[PDB]
Formats: sequence, structure tokens, C-alpha cells
Amino acid sequence: QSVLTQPRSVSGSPGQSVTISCTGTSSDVGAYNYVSWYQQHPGKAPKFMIYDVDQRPSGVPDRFSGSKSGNTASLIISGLQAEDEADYYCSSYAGSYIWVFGGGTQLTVLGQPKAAPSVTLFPPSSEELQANKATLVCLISDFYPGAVTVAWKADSSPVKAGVETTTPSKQSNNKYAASSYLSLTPEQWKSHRSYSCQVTHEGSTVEKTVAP
Amino acid sequence: TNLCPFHEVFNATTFASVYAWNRKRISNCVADYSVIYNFFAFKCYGVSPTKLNDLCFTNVYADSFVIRGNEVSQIAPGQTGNIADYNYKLPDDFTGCVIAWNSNKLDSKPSGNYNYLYRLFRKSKLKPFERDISTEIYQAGNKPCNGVAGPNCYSPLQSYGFRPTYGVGHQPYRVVVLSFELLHAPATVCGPK
Amino acid sequence: EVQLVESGGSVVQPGRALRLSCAASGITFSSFGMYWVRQAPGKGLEWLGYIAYDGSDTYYADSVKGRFTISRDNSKNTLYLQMNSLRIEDTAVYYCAKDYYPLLSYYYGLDVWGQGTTVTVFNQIKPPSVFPLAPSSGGTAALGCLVKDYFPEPVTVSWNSGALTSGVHTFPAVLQSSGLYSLSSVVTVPSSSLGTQTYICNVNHKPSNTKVDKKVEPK
Amino acid sequence: QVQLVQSGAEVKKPGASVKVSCKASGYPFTSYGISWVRQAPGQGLEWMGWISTYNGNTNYAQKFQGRVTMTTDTSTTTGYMELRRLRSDDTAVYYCARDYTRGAWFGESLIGGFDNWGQGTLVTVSSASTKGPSVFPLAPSSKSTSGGTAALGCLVKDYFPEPVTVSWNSGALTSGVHTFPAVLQSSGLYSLSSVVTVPSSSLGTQTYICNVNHKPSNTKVDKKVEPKSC
Amino acid sequence: EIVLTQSPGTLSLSPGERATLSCRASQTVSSTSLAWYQQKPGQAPRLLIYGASSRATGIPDRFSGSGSGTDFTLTISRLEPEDFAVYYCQQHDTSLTFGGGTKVEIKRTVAAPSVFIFPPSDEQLKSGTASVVCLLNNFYPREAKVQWKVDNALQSGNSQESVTEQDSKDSTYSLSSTLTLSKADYEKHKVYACEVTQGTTSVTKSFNRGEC
Ligand SMILES: *[C@@H]1O[C@H](CO)[C@@H](O)[C@H](O)[C@H]1NC(C)=O
Ligand SMILES: [K+]
Repeated sequence: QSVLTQPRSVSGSPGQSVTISCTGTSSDVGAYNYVSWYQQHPGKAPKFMIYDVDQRPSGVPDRFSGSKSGNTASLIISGLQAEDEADYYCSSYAGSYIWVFGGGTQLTVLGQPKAAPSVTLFPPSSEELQANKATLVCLISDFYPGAVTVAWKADSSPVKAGVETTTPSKQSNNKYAASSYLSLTPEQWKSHRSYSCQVTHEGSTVEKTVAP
Repeated sequence: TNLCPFHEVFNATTFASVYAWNRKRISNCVADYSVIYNFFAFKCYGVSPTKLNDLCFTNVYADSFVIRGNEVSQIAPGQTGNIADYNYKLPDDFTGCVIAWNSNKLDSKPSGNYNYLYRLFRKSKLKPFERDISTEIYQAGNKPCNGVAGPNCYSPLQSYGFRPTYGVGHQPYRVVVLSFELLHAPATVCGPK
Repeated sequence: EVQLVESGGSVVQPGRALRLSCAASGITFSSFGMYWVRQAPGKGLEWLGYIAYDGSDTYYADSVKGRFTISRDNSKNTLYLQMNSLRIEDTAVYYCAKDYYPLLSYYYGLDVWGQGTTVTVFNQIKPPSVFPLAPSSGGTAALGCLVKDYFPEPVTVSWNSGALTSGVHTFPAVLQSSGLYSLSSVVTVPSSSLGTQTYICNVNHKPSNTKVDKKVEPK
Repeated sequence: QVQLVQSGAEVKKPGASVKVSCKASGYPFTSYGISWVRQAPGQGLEWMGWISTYNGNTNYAQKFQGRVTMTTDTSTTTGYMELRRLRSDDTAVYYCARDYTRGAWFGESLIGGFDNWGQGTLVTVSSASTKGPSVFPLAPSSKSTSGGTAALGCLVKDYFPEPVTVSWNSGALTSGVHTFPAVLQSSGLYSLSSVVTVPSSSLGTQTYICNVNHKPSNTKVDKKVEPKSC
Repeated sequence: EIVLTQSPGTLSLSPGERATLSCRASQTVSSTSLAWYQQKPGQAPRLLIYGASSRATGIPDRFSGSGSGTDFTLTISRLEPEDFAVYYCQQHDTSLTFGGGTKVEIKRTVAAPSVFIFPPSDEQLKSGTASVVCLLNNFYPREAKVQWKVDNALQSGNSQESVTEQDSKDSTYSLSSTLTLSKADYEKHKVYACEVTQGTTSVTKSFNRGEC
């Protein structure tokens, strides 16, 4: 049974409320009240936070609550604390003794002002073209919160194939760094007037363009 | 010439907790299942209620209990879930009727009616019409439990917390399951005849 | 409290088999149905399957049903994941977790997890190709080195054999669909010092015992 | 429709038993139990017990345990309530009612009440012997010392058991009449008064006769109340 | 024992007004097991409400009931003359007990009793007993203190009273007090006096023995 759809990232400031959605189908979330939620911190195992849509196991604060409506379950965290910055997964019974996890939601608890990314875009090196390959290197640094959507364009049409993008890593200054790469053929690289790496962050796009 | 006491189970002040569900046996009486034709929600498997007035049975069993509204769908043949696995199981080849009605006005209170319990887990799934009334705390570790939950000591039962402002799927439902048994004995429960 | 310790993860070739272990402290293990969950690097949780506390039943996600086998030895307080015909897709962290409640439970959650064991699936060791990323001239210019198509991690990158430190940014590596890694190290540099100071990156892939140097010159 | 008819009034010596009957009709008898409630004169309701018409099970109020026996007869669709060792404070009206508070088959509690009631049975527990009343005049003064409104009456004294009826001028004088409820004297005999207010001006010409009937003794007394002129 | 207390004892209201009768329980009474009855004088009780709020068949919809826990209410939204009666509540949550009753009587403008005193008939005296009768005719409200004084000596424990039901036409009460003496004692004294007190007013009506 297909993944449950959660927003990729969401954010709220300390003391505020934020709700993470979790939409499935008639044969999972819309069928059963066995909907559960997990919290996972960097490098740690997940922690069990909600079951039966809104019950809490031992030692989980009442500021965590849930709800369910049609095929969508929700997790609601009121009075946000800093400990709450983590990834959150929903979890649902799918019938026939099968469980399914949702996609995961990065919750960032704002502790510093929004920082836009700065983008450096490198063309394929001359040496690499002589070896019959081509890689566009898109470097993304100094943003907060640590979430971006990267898109590539050949001239103006969007390029889907050959993209590889890292998951943002926390820098030393607690902003985030990420990289995207475009794998290309020397011939297709040379058949366009320009390529374009487009990073989106909190609804605003920084763009960098490179030409053969 | 005695009428069957169906009204006694439908109009009881008191319903059992589902884990310790109640069974009345009904025998030697004239039945009128027009009662079951009359905000109630009925589903009959194997028979039609109007046709039930043309049948005789050796006994009729009336099982009753209270559950959550979103659990009513587990009281059906072939179902599985929290309640059907561990609390009240119908057989796949079930001939009978399930009646359930919202009981929020009677079984909820603003501070929470906690007087109905249900079973959380079990050593195996319930067989059809099996009733497990064990309440002994399950001991998981080496340390004994002594009737009270704690580390490695699990209460197998939990209270519903019924409040009248909850949504329908979380407010209480009363349910009666009529079985119709026929065996190598004379048939005492006939219809209006 | 009960502790779970996964073991057995390793770097393995695709198509080989691998059996993971998960060992529970104390005696509580016999009462609980256990689960396996995996998490590919930077990806979400994937529910894999379950075995009941007494072995009465075993369930499996469709993505691994028929290829993975879950079993348990209540005598040894240990749960097992038998992985067959390993794929690139199987690279991940592998978690064992205990049901919230003992006996037949199932409808609630997984409340105690282990720390995980890592499984990485690729054919052979590959050293990287290093390519120079040339600057194009605020008076600031960025130049760098592409470390392409290697397995396994890690590579370390220095600049000018240690002398250049300030301005360098060595990005985390991407994991490609193939299983290979690539990364880049960039260094921000005064624009006026191009062509007078020579810029060399030192790429070191200890898993293949290969050091590579690459001079970066303006193009 | 539903109807329960009870046996007639009973007078019993202290120490004796009484057995009140309760005939049901217009509903299926064995589906409803029967419940019993008594009411001493001028008092509230007191529950006595319950009985299943289906199997004879009974549930009695603690107070009457050992003295009460309740029975049902399915063919005459009738319920009986026997109370033994009667004392004076058992004087009450006894009611039966169709029960929907506990089920007949299973004896468990139901969402309902005592829905149809019988007309009641008076049970007088006394040592007194049947006696007609003495009737005495409450005479008006032919000297009017209270506006132009004179009160006159009959004192209907020392009779047993209840009831008496009082009329005035054979039922033709009705307006202004107050026949008081009887009181139980400490002799054990009932006593009451019946008064009427009339124009003072009418004493000279109107004739006022109270008619006191007491069927238990077959005694009717007609008393002409005259103005006392002294 | 679940004790049921109804209040007030007497409720004095007008036709068309709203009646609110209380029934309180010394412990929790489940709403399934609470009932109200009406009893007019000279008739058997009639069932009105069962299960706290359910109306018995035939009962006018102007009757309704509510409550839970330990507090239950019967509401007559508009009082018809038929509704002036006694009302009992009843529980069978644990054993079965009744309330003490609440009387709902017709409130009217206050009316002073017209007071008469009756010497014993000479006819009665010859038999050896003396009944002195004091009549309080057509008064409201019902509460009224009647005292007997003989040669100015206040009597106790040798009188008895009887009250009519509230009149069908003028909504009043009448009351009698009968004083019983032996012929010997009646003849030993001179001044016979009936003293009727309600509120701030006492009215004594007297006669002198033998006096015309
Ligand atoms: C409950 O009792 C009422 C009478 O008070 C009756 O009309 C009704 O049929 C009963 N309920 C059922 C389900 O029979
Ligand atoms: K005074």
C-alpha cells in the first residue's frame, strides 16, 4: 500500500502551534483509527508519540495531539519547544496485518532569522568533457531553515533526468549546506544556450545560470 | 403463549463491558422480530427479519455489550481488528443480526464515563463467541506485579473514556447480537403463530 | 528498560545474502511481537515486517515479501532478518522494534527500538575521478574540485597540502542512484591572486589507498 | 386498554393478615412484573416489592421482609399481595402497578417505571368495632356578629370505619359547603365536621338539614341545625 | 439507601407560570433509573417521566425532565389547572426509593380567614364530652397557627385540625380546629377563645360559657 503523503517541511516559532498533515487512502487512514505518529531526532531511533489517532503512550506531553478527517490524519504540536525540532512520520494500518509509514516531515523550530541560500554553479570541466562525460555542480550554502527545492532547466524547459541532490547538512554556523548535481552527455550539454540551477527556499528562488 | 423477552435486553438500564459481554438465552416463547424491524441500525446475515417470523429455533441467544462507534463495524462476520480479535468474535458462517444504536445520552458524562472496559491484547485471537474475562495483570519480567500496573506489568483492560462532546465514532454504542441456533432438539422459539 | 542491539550489517555485493541479528536484554523478549523497519540514507521509514511473540504469524511488506525472512529464537532472546538477493535499493539502516504491548497486540505502536545496523550494497571498490572546477572572475572568486563516482565513503579533501584552510567548504557527498558517491570542495579566494598563487586540491580516498592531486587554473 | 382492578376495601384487626388482589387485562400478563406501593393517609409513597409474572421471583423492600408474600396466578392474570401481622401503622391505601423497572424473565433493571396503576385498596388496621356517627349541630347565633354571613354545620362524631358522606338539604344546598376530611381520634373512632356559610338574613326562613350517610353501619342521620337564640 | 429529597415542599404558582421541581439524591442515580409521578387527590399515581427525560405515553408535552448525577428537574412549562397536584420522584438505580413529594398549588392574592367559634351543643354535653369547634373559612395562604385558650390558659395536645383541599372556584382553604374537653372541664371555665395567626395578624374569636 502506497506511502502516506506528508508535507516535506514545516516550521513554527517557539510557543506557537503547527500541524503536520498525513493523507492516505480509503484502505488505510480513511479505513482505520489505528493511525500512529513517530518523532525522530538526528542519528536517533524514532520515538513513539501518538496511537489510536490521538492517544499518547507513557511520558509524552499533552502538547502533542492528533486528529483524523476522511483520508487525512493530523499531528498538532502546541506551545512549540526547541526539543520538538525533528522529523515526524505518520503510520497507518492498511488491512491484512500490514503497516505503512508516511513520507516524513522536517519540523524546524525557528531559533534564528530566515537566511536565503547563496548558489554557486559550476559548468563541466574541460578535462571531464575530454573524458566524454559532463557534470553540472550546483552548490547551496548558508540557508535557514534547512529545507530547499532544487530544479534544473535546459534553456527554459525543466530537466528531470540526471539530477542528484543531497539532504541538507547543518554547517558549523548552524545554517545548512546542500549540493545538487546534473549528469549530462557532452553532446546534450553543448546543444543548449544555457543551463540553470534554481533553488527555492521558503517560497523564494535563487537562480544561477551557466553557458557552454 | 409467552412472548419472548427481547424488550428486556434492548431496554436494559445496564449493558456489559465488551470484554465481559453478556449473553441471555431465550427459549420457549413466541417471538416478534418486527421489534428488530423498528435511530437504530440493523444488519442481518443469512436471514431477513420479515422472514424470521416464519421460522422456529431451538434457542435464541442475545449477546449485548457497549463499544466505540468507530468499532461497530468489527461486529460482523469475517472482520478483524481491536475488538473482533480480542473482545467479541463473530464466526465467518454467521446467521443472525447485529443491532447497534448510539447511547451517548446514557453512557457518557462530561467528566468521562470510565465504567466500560475493553481488552488491549491477548495470548491468541478469540474464537467465535469466546468470552475471556481474565483481568490478571500480565507479568512480562522477573518481578511480580501484585494487581497494579507498573514497569513490565501490563493491565490487559482499559476504560473507554466516554464524553458527550466527542465525535460520533468516539461516543458510546450499545449493541446486541442475535444468534439463531437449531440443533437435534425440538424447536421452542417460533414466530407469531 | 529493555535494550535492543542490532548486529550484522556490512558492506556486501549485490546478489549476496546477509542475516541480521537483534538481541534483547533481560527476559522480556518472549512476551513481545517484534518488528523490522529500515531507513535509506536521507529517506523515510519503511515498515518491513513482523513476527509474533510465539512465532504464530509472520507478516511482510509487499516490497520484501518473498525475498526477506523474519524469524526469532526465544531461547536466545534474539530476532533475525534473513536478507536474500540483495539489491542496491537495500542500502539502509535496519531497525528492530518491540510492540508497545505484549502478546497479540499490533494495533498500537512500536515503542522501543534499537540503535540500528547499516547495510551498504555495491559491487566493488571504486576510487574517484577528480576534476578541477575552474574560477571565472566584490573581488571574490570561487574555485574547487569535483570528486566524482567513488565507493565507499569517505574522502577527505585538503587544499595546498594543508596551507589553505580559510574559505574552503567541503560539501557532504551525494548518494547516487547507482550506489556511488560524489562530492565537491570549493574554496573562496581573492580575485586578484589568480595566476600568482597556485591552487591544488588533495583528494584522499583511504578505502582504495588512493591520493590524487589536481591543480585548478583559470579557464 | 391496560387496566388493573383491585379488590375492595378491607378492615382488619391488629394481628390478622390481609390479601389484596390485582386483576390485569389488556396487555400480555407474563411480560411485565407487578410492583406494589402503599400510602398511609396524608403521606407519601412507600415501595413494598416486586414480582415476576413469568417465574414467581420476588424482590421485597427490607422493611416488609418476613411479613409480605406476593403471588401471581397466570390463568386468571391476577397478582396477590399478602401482608401479615398487621399493626395499626399498616393502615394505608395499597396500590399495584404494571412494572417496567425490572424484567420478568431475567430480573434485571429496565429503563421504565410503574406505568399503569390500580385504583387502590384501603386497608384499615384497627381494633374498633363498626359504629354509626353521632351528629351534633354547629348552631349559628341568631345574633349576627360577623358581617351578614353566618356559619352553621354538623359535627359528625365517633364513627367507624371510614367513610361517611355529607350533603345539605338533600343535595340542593351546595354552594359554600365545606365537608372537612375526617380525623382519627385517639378513641379509635373517626370524627369530622361539615359547615356551610349562608346569609345571616336567611336564618329566619331557610331550613338547613345535613344528611349524614354511613354505609358500613347502614345508618343515615338527618339533623336540622337551628339558630341558637338563647 | 439512596435517599431522595424533593424541594420545595410546596410550590405556589399561577396558571400559565413555569414549574421547576427539584429532586436531589444522596448518591449517584443513573439517568436510566429515575422517574416522576403525578398524583391528584383521590386518585392513583400516574407515570409522567421515566429514564430522567423520557415521556410516558399520553403525557402532555408540557411536561419534561432532565438532570443527571444527583440533581434532577421536572419542568411544567405552562401550568394548566389539571397540573396542580403532588409530584413524586423515584429511583431504582439501587433498590427502589421515593421522594417525599412536592405539592404544586395555585397561588392567589392573600385572603384573611373569616373566623367562627362554635360552643358545644347542649345535646352533646348531656353525653359527657364537649367539642368546641373553630372554623377558618376561605383563607390563603394555607399556613396558619391556631391556638386554643381557656380562661386565658393556652391549651396543648387536646385539639385536632383538618384542612380542605384548595377550592375549585376561589383557590382558598378552609380549616377546622376541634377542642375536646370532658363535660366536667368545659363547665369549670368561662372564656373559650380561638386565636388565628398568620403573618403579622392574630384574630381571636371567643365566647363566654352559657352567655348569650
Ligand atoms: C422499550 O420500552 C418501550 C415502552 O416504554 C417500548 O415501547 C419499546 O418497544 C421498548 N424497546 C424495544 C426495543 O422493544
Ligand atoms: K402577632
